[PDB]
Amino acid sequence: MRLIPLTTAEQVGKWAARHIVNRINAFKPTADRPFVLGLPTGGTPMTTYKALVEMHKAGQVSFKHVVTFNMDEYVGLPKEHPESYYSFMHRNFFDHVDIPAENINLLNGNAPDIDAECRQYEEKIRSYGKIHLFMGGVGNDGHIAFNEPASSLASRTRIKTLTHDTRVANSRFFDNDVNQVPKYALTVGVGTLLDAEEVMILVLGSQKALALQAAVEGCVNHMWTISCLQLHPKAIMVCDEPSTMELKVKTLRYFNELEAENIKGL
Amino acid sequence: MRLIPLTTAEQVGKWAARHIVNRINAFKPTADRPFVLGLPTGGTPMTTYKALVEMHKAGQVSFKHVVTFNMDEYVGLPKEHPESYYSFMHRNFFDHVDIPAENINLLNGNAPDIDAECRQYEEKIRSYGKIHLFMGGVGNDGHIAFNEPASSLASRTRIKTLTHDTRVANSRFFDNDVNQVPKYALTVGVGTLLDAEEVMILVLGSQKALALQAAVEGCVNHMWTISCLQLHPKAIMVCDEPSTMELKVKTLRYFNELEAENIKGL
Amino acid sequence: MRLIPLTTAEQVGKWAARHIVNRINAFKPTADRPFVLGLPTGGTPMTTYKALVEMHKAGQVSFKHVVTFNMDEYVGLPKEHPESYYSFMHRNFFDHVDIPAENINLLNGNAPDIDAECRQYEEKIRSYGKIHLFMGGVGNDGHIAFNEPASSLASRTRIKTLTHDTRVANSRFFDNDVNQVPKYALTVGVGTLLDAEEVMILVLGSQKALALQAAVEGCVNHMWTISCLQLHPKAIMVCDEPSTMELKVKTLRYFNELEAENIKGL
Amino acid sequence: MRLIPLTTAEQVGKWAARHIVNRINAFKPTADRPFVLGLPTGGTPMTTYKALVEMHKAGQVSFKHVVTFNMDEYVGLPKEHPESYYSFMHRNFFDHVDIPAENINLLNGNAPDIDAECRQYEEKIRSYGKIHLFMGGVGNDGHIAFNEPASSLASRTRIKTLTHDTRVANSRFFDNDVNQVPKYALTVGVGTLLDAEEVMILVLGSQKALALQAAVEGCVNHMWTISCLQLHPKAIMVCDEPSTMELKVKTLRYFNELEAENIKGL
Amino acid sequence: MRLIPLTTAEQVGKWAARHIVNRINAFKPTADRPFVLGLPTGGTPMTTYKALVEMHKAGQVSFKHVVTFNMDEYVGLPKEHPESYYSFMHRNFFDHVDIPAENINLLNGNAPDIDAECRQYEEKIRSYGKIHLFMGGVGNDGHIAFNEPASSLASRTRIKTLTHDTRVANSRFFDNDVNQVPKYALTVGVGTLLDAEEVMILVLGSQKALALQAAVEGCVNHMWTISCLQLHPKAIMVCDEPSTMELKVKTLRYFNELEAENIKGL
Amino acid sequence: MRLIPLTTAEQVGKWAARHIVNRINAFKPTADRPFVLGLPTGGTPMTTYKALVEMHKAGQVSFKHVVTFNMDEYVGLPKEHPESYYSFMHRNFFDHVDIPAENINLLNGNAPDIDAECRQYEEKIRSYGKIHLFMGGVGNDGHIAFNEPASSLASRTRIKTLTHDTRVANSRFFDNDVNQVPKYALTVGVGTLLDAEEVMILVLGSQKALALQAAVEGCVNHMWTISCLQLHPKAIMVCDEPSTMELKVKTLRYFNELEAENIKGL
Repeated sequence: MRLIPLTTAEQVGKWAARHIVNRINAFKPTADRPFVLGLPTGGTPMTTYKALVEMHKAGQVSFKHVVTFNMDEYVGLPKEHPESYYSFMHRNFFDHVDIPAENINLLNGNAPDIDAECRQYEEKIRSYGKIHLFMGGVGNDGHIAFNEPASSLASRTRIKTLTHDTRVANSRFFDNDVNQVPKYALTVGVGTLLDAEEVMILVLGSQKALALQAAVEGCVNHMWTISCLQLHPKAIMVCDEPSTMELKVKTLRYFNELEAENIKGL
Repeated sequence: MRLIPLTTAEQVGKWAARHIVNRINAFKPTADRPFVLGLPTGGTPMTTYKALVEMHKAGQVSFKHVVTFNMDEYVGLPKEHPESYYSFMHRNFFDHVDIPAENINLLNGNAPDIDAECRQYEEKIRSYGKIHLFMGGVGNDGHIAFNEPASSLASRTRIKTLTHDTRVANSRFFDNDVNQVPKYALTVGVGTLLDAEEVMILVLGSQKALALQAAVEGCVNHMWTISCLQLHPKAIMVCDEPSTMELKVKTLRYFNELEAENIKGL
Repeated sequence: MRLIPLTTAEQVGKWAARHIVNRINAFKPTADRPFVLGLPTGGTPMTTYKALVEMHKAGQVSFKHVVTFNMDEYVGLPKEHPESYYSFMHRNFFDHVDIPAENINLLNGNAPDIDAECRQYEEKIRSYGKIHLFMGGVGNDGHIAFNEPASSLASRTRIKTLTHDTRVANSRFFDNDVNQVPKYALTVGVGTLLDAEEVMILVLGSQKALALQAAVEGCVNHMWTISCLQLHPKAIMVCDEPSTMELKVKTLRYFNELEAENIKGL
Repeated sequence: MRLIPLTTAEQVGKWAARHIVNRINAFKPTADRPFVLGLPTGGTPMTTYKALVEMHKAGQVSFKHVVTFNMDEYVGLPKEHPESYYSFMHRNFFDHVDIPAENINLLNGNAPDIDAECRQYEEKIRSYGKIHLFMGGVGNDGHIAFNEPASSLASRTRIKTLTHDTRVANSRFFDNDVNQVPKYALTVGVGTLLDAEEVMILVLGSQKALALQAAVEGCVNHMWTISCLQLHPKAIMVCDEPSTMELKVKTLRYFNELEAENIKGL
Repeated sequence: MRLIPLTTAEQVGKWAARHIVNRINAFKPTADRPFVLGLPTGGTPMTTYKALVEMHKAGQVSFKHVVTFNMDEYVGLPKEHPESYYSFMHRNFFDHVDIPAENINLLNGNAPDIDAECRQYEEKIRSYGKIHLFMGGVGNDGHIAFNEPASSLASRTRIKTLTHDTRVANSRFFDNDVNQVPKYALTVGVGTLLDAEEVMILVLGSQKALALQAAVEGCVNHMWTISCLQLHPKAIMVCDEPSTMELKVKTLRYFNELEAENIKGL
Repeated sequence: MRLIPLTTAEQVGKWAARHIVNRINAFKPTADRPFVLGLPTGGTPMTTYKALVEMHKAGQVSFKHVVTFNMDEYVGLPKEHPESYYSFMHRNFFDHVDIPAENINLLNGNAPDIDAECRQYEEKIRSYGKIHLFMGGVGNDGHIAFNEPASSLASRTRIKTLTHDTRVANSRFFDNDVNQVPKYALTVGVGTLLDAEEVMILVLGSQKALALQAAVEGCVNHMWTISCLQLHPKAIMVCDEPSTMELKVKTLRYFNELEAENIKGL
């Protein structure tokens, strides 16, 4: 597991964007063999999307042959509603890059049959074989996407009933009212994420210091889902300074030395 | 991993029996595609066997197309001896249901060649492909069946030398004398159990509070075998109130909320 | 996971040598189906190599059909240099046994193309299918071979930049000067080692007491690589008395009882 | 150390008020031998002050011979300013009871010489000999009054520079602006509090669950000041349900049994 | 804190008896300046009483000028009843030594006024000034005498309501029935014990392994009363082999080395 | 407890020297009321002695009315032998300051009667009343001076048998041979040190990182003597950067903020 200790969210976004670009460029994707990317929404990936767009505009990457799959979406929310994950993705990324509409995959929060929607999403992924790089964030309690703590490591895409924690946490985008925020969400499972070839988690802010600690220093246990990434063949955590508060000084010094050659240009 | 927090052994048995029945009924087993069930003996499963028999008698399930495999048996003990696992199973379950003798699998504690007995037991399982649901109990130190702590997660059916702890623990059924209780037992391995599609552990009594804690809150480690179930795709722990003594109040409150919709009828 | 608690390095070497011999002899290797052995260098395996040579000389084993693969080698060091791992292996083992030169595999610290060297080493292993028994030692921080802590469980053979800890640790063989000891080493990965059918780790000395504790009593976590052996189907730790300092009295008493029948002749 | 596990803040206040009243009434204070009470401000003691006032109005206690000492006060804030601790105490307690102005002791946030103010406050206490019962609350990190974590157990009344945590935490009373809230506060020390004959801490809310755990289950350590109360001859913690989230089920069950006879009338 | 690691209960009793004798003999007690000894009842001190009696009979000590105070006694039980602590002490110790009846102090389980009984017991102790050596045992949960866990370190002699754990634990002496064993007991407090000049705790049996660990290796905390002895100026723990099961090998090796010169004659 | 986080040994020495000087100067010692200072030997205090001498030479302090007491001395070693603590103190401090010979107190490693020597040393201290400031270092296992781990918090000056760890640790000053270094040493006790009004521990080097952690973050326990300083009214730890390796990033950030105003001039 690699830990990239950086100072700011801005640097995290730049390091992550650069990692995605090098991965694509080394892959040399084509129409027949596209590079599949897993993506999240929310504030965490914001600086990464900004950095990706600039690199694209600088002529460094092309998403012409990149297929994307998003982690989740709100159930029963018009795609057009500004706060849907559909709107977030277009406004923040797709509107500025050369990706074909056929290459974009998003869970239909308004599918007539929800279970068929989730089932097909998984089949869609298997169609391409596997996700090459899945980027995501982490909850304060170490959970992934909308999967609850103690969730099975083999869980798959499904509908989940949101927690009041999340509702209020998300209420601000909805004026600031809690009953406006949806009650259900569609989310990829921990199994879906682990099947990815490479997993890169963005950790920003001191509220995620405990989750970072459980992932890097703690032991493998299902209550802090993030820690199971220790068993993943290729996982990377990229973090800012405030999120390192709970790590031992020596842990932080170790990773800084180990990755010293990999953290400049940011 | 799911934890079903209940109050009494009676409720545990009812919840478990109902889970087994729904699993069978949804499976729709036939002579060509039977539902394979793994089962334990002892006091722990007593209320579950009672509840299963009543549901069968109420016309809710039929074991006509269910194949069973038991976890263990005493070595060198006449099947006919009341305290053999053979007698326990018939007296407590088989004598009251419609299962064919051909569908019952029990380790022959009196096999001429013990190693061939264990080897064939494993082959027998693979014949059907896999066990769909393996129900079991847990030792006070977190061990499974007769497998010792620190046992390999890939261990298979084999003969084991019983521990004085177990001998005296089991001496009561044998008048109350320790040299009456057998010295060897045949037991499925931790690998056999983990290969099951779904694993459901019954946890009853405060003497199992430490094992419950290691399984739910603790980290993955081979000394408390039960904790390795955290890596299982589909594991369920069903417990009574006394067994929750070592859990944090919030842990118990979390699972109660999460499974609140799944614990009534008991 | 088995733990063989012994008193001296001499006994450890004898127990280990005997285990390797019984494994080979039971395997009955031939030219078409050789027994593949993974091996380490350094002081740790010294008593094992001595014991192996004596058994061979006593006519108990033949390495005619044994293929060996070593864990590592110094980069840019003449095979002929006494301190190379090549010289260590010949001087300490190969010079005294009947193994064909074609059956010996060692990483070429002087390969023209280092990455091709590592890649081919892995292909070479897969050629034979798998390593039947990989013997190794453990670092004070629980690391394996030259793999760093937090290394992926799927890491493969590659070049690694040595740590000053190791340089000075190894400086004595090089007069006692640190700039004489190489800067790079080729090493098998944690994945290479875990793919072995059986893994046997030799733990000698009190400086390894913390690593022994993390492996036996601790929980599974990527910082102490050695602990991941808890998930291995067939792992064995063989240790001397000084290395048990951090274990609980009951842990040591447990394994002594469990392996009591397996520790005499030493 | 006693722990009184209750459900609501309302019950906590009633239990605490009743404890203070019984203590006074059993003491039988006079003008020459008054009962000295230590008191806090803030939301935590609100239900206790309400309950005390009702008991007084019901004719159950008289504060005619009770001397009070408050834990802290804002520096450079007009006594008259509604948010001063002076105003809080009068508005919430003194305005409704029969206590003489001569019996009220509050730190003068506007003393000409601050160090003389603190010194005299301590002398004032020693004048009466000792505080018979000091009631207080606890910070989320286990700190007492305005004393920082790792503060000496012998610290005395002094001026402290408030922490931004506290400023914003307290900003709401000041419109909701942070630069309105004072920068300095006068506070009794941990030594002052420990010298009291009996110490009763009110713990309300889940944000104090970690502090409650450190005090009841944790070990004695200066980082969680509250835990040092384990060495106090007579300490009592009174808590509501949300604050028990981090305790073990058995801990909560133990204290409920032990104090079962002492928690009804609330 | 000293830990005397021995093998058998017999050796523990001999070491303890010898320690008490040397303490008395070095003290040179007289009628005006007697040596005050605190003592316990139960199986734990049995081998010590046996050894003391033999030394006395061998002419090595005289209890002519030794005043004793016992830790507890059953409430409402005839002194004459064989199972009273009064009968235990006479039958097991006093009947065989030269101690004056005036020098024996035992709590009167049948005092007309229980609170006066406890109060006077404390005054009696203070009369002599202090207890020079208080010997006692330890509960499985680390508690002292009949004091509950979390009891104040300043608690004094008082009446306590026995716990069903203790009742059944003690039921055997009363035929084997639980409702025969008293409901109340008089016990010295943790404060009474800590005021002693020297405290010596006898730890026998594996059921006390956790208490031994909490006292020697654990941190100071009020839940395991025994651990507070770490703050005592002169405390000694004397133990047999089974009680060391939870200590680290190095801890046991340390104390064995440190006290090696002090453990022979046993 | 204060923790002063600095970078170098040089800064530690400067901060410490300045603290001692301000303490003396504020005290205004006279012949009738001298300032009593406790002092250690070894490499740890070297930079502090250097800084003290410079301040004295700069005319900032005078030791004319300062009485000193050293922590220890080697038994049976000529005062004149360069490696005695007597020679260390004169060569490194006394030879450069204005302290009267009558004001220097050192344990006589060659006293005719060792026990009388220790007894008188304690009486000598009590003569002056108390030590105002005792400076010392800390062992890798948290021990103080030559007091062993688990030593009583009330231990007093006495003779101690040195540990091979210490012998070899100290062998370098004696050519590099271990049998040259003395077998016994006289040392002040943990009680002697705790009676001081203020205690300041110098922590230098990564080998003391575990001891620093036990003292700052750990809980109070007698195995790491240094941790008992948490109960001291006025203790200060001054450390360099390498010694902070085991602390949490937030702990180090906390103390840096808290003492930010107190660490410049160094």
